[PDB]
Amino acid sequence: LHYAIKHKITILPLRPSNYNFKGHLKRFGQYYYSYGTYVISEQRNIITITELPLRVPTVAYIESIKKSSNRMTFIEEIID
DNA sequence: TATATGTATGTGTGTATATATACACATATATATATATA
Repeated sequence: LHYAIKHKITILPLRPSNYNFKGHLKRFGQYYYSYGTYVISEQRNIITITELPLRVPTVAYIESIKKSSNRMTFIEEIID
């Protein structure tokens, strides 16, 4: 590690924090991406969202999913 | 046609009760707006 401090190279990994977050994290190139969690059902055509990505408020997400007219053409009602 | 005469509003003081709003700054994302293509 002292050698790596002299030459500025990385040995031990330094990952993002996943504490108090139930979704999953992926590295695609030079960035990290954080994913939510849904639960598909065709018996009652209802998707049950169970988690949002990191630092996403809930009512701002719901109003953003309500304003977009291309997405509103497939939903009847959106309930919290 | 002037007069009263009983109506109705209306700020104002101290000590309380509960809220509201404009602006700067960076950067990533967004949802609709737009040419001209035709």
